[PDB]
Amino acid sequence: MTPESVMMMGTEAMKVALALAAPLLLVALITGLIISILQAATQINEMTLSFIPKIVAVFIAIIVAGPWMLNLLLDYVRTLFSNLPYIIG
Amino acid sequence: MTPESVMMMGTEAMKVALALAAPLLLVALITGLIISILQAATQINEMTLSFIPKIVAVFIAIIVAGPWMLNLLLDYVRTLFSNLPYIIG
Amino acid sequence: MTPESVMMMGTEAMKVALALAAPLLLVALITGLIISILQAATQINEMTLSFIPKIVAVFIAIIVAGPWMLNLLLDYVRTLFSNLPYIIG
Amino acid sequence: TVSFAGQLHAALDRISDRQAAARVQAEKFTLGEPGIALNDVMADMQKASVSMQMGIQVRNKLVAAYQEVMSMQV
Amino acid sequence: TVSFAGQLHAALDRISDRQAAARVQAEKFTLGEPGIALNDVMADMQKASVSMQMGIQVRNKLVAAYQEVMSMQV
Amino acid sequence: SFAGQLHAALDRISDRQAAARVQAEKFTLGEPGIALNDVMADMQKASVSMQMGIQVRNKLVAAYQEVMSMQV
Amino acid sequence: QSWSLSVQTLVFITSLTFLPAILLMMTSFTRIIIVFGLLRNALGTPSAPPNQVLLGLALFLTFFIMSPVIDKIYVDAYQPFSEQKISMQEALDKGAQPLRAFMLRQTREADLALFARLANSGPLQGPEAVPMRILLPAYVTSELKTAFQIGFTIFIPFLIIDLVIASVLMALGMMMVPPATIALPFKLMLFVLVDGWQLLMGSLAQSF
Amino acid sequence: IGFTIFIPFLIIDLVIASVLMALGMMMVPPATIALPFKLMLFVLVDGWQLLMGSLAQSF
Amino acid sequence: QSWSLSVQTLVFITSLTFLPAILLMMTSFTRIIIVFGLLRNALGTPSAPPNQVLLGLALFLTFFIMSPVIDKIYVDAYQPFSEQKISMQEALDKGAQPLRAFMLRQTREADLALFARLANSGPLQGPEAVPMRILLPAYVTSELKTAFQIGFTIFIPFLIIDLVIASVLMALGMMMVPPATIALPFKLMLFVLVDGWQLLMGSLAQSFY
Amino acid sequence: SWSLSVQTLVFITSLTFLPAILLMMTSFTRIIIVFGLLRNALGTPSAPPNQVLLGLALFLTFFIMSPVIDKIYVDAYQPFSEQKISMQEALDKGAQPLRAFMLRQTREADLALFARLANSGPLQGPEAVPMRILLPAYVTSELKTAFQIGFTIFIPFLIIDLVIASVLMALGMMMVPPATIALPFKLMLFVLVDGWQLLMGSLAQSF
Repeated sequence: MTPESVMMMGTEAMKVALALAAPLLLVALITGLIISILQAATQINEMTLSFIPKIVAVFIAIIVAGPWMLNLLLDYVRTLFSNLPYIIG
Repeated sequence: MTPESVMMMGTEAMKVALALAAPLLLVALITGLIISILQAATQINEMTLSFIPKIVAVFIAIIVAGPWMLNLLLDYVRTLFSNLPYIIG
Repeated sequence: MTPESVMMMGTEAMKVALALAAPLLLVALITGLIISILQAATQINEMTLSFIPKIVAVFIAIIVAGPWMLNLLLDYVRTLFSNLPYIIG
Repeated sequence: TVSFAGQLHAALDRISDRQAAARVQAEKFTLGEPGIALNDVMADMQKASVSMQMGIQVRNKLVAAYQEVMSMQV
Repeated sequence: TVSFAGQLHAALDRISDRQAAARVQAEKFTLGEPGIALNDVMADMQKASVSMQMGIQVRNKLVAAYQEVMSMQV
Repeated sequence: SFAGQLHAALDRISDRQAAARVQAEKFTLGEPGIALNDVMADMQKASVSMQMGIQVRNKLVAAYQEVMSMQV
Repeated sequence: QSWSLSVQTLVFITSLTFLPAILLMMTSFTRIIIVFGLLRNALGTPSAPPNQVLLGLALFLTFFIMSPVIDKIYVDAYQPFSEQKISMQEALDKGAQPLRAFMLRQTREADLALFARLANSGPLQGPEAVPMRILLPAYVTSELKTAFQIGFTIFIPFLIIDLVIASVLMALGMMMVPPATIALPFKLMLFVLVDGWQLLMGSLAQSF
Repeated sequence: IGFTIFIPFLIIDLVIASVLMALGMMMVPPATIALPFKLMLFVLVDGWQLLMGSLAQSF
Repeated sequence: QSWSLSVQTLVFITSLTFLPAILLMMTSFTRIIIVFGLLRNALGTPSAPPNQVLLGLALFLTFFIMSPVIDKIYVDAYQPFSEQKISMQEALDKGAQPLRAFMLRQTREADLALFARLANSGPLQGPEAVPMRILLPAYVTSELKTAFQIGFTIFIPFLIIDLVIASVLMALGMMMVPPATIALPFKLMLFVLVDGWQLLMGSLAQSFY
Repeated sequence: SWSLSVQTLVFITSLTFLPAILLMMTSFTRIIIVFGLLRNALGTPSAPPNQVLLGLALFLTFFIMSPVIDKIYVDAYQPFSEQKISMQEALDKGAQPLRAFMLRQTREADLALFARLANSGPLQGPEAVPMRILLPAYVTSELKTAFQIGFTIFIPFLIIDLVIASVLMALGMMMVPPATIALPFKLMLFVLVDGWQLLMGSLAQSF
């Protein structure tokens, strides 16, 4: 193929990956930051405080947004397989 | 099967996972937070002292609730393998 | 054929590897250092919030400089395969 | 609409008809039916043997080729 | 409920029975029994040989299939 | 036990071979009382026994190799 | 029309040659084998049950599952042939029907349509007339899909166990403790307690 | 064809590894958790049927 | 009624090919090697003793376990065969019975019932009338379950050691220390001082009884 | 003396079990397990290739069997040519040094267990232990000895790792992994003391 016929496909694929992983990473970072700021405000000395808020936030985000990410990924893969015969030329 | 069925199966899966983990995670978090609050109030600057009680608490949880987390999980698994010949299609 | 030619072969190859990997590694290092110094300034300490912007920065790095890497590596491989029948012994 | 199994069936059936015809001709000659000559009986028997040996060789080649194709590491 | 072991046992018993009948007839003919002819003895021996060769070939194919199936990587 | 049975089988096969060879050797010298058909039949029986031993050895070696190639 | 005896035995031996292909692509051997391999991978024990043990178990399960089809072939096709009632051609044609029905029962209409459209077959009225060259690949594809479905579903309880143990270890601060070493004995315990082997074999049999 | 067949499974692997490590559980093997999801993606897309369709239409 | 010599030789040589299958699905071997495959995992060294050493040790242990069954088969069935007082068919019928009893005593009733139901077999009056087609896969299933039980139980003391070492490492603030490398020599200590190998083989042999 | 063709068959058949003879009868398992454990100790599971470790164990096995090979040569190789003893009396006579060596290296507990596993009550003397009881007992004893040697090798490297981690913690560092720092020090200790030659000397002394 061509570097472009490849760079564009990789860019689209990693855009799909970024869209898939954005909600989970975002809620994880927000929850961790909030717990850490609350901890620093009270001057509590601990490192394992944020893990459980992290896990429940990620779990709830998965429950809320699962259909959306799964449908987006399924559609992307379906169009990739349909377009595959034309990728070779 | 349809994606929605997969989402429902995963939903009961992570519900069972949360039910398994919470008896342990909650008590570990409570013990850690209590020790850290006491430490901050007493200015006893040492993080590692929060680690020793937690294990005991966790162990206590097991010896107080190990049967239940053992039983409920089985009541899920025995169902899942029994639903195997009816999810295909 | 001469060992000087061989060792030059290894050097230039592995300098090509260094050029390929330097932007991504340097971007990740800069992001990590910036997040660490911000944590030190704000007195915030969670080991997970430094992992969040690093992925986004490194993934943007492929967006911006990816074509350059793809063009450099292909040129290297093309030249190596073209000069293969002249360094035979 | 060309089926290789169809062609194999056709060749196998043709071999079978040749063998059956030779067998019936020998049968009739043994029963003393006028109009049958021994030389033609032997010639048709030998032709049937040649056809069957050709079928055997074709089957051997096909089976060998199938086993060589079917044993590759994918 | 059809069992493959029963079918294999039946086939082996049939081969053994044919071989034993041919052997007994040949033994009786050697001993000078009147009502047995040489052509029948030779034809029965050849038929027993053909049957046993068929059994050997079927066993070879079955063993090849079993060794191919049991050599998988699951 | 099993090694003993294998040793006994090998001894019987070798005794077969030795008897056939000795009978053929005696018949070669012109010794009386030994007939050609008996010599040939004994030679063929010894060959059959030796081929059976070879086949049994092959099967046992293949079984041992297959057993020892397992991934624990 | 009846094949001569030498042609008959030639056909018989040549067909006996194709035995592993029939076992893999016409029976339930492939799905059971795939599920067993995925299950072995799922327990974290890549080589605990030797391949030969699982292959023998799959063979016995396949024989038990296909016993009704074999009985139908014997009663309807092989028995008249062995009593010289019918020729080899018609016996094979009659024996194809029960196996064809079994394979059609466990195939997906979409794959059948794909292979029919690919092979440029004319419109076919009902399931009565579908060529074996069309049905076999569709059945193989459906078996692959069903096996992957079953394996992915089976992968769930061990994933739950791994996640819960990893979270329990992490909430204690144990940052450099790997969860596989702790999870493997508990995976074995979970599979033992639920009577996993017989339950999974019963589930595989019930799905056929 | 192969190097672009590889793409969605790499996407799933990277997403799962990133989520797991960003959440904190960096000691887990991402491939072990990812394999069931790769199977799920393959069966919910009808990977076999679509792959045969693409292979046939490549000619 | 006796088979011909040619048929007897054919059957004997054909049945000689099933030796690994018979060993795995009919003898003790399946329970032994599998446990070994787990024990080397519990010690933390997947390399462990080499694969061939473990396989041969399992083979010797299997022979020692089946010595009574082999002796009974030799006495009841093979001895009349060698002394010409039995045929090959009757020998095959008679010699399997002690091995069938050995397989049945280690066979869980649930698996046997499952395979009966799956073969649609009629009402079996008593253990003695159980077909081999039903006893073989059920025995293999029960064998796998028992091997997994033994392996999980074996996994216990090494888990104890790993947990204790990790707790000690973390209680001192040494959070960045991987406890696997530290706990491996102590696992070797535990296996050496208690005489782990001899104890395990004795336990396996007693388990089969 | 039996037939020559049978002798050829038996010889080629016994040639197959050469890995079994090397593993079960000689000491090769001990050196190979010691090498594996030592490699696991340094923290690098692929630093010397498996091929090199296997060949080193093979050379060590050849030297440490050289006295037994010499006894075999005296009792079997030579008199088989002078035909004072041959075939049976000799193969067993030549195997006798292997029996003496394996009796020397076998513990009593393993032999006792494997005897009570074979219902061999009247086994009273210690030079008439059958091969069936002697072999697996010898293998188990070798496994125990190899594990003990591996633990003894483990002790100094574990000490070095613990010391490095303790100094890192005392110096104020709480995040630096001690394995990266301790690996080159482990190597410099291993080379400086010349660990390898003393290890082989001790293994030869370990018999």
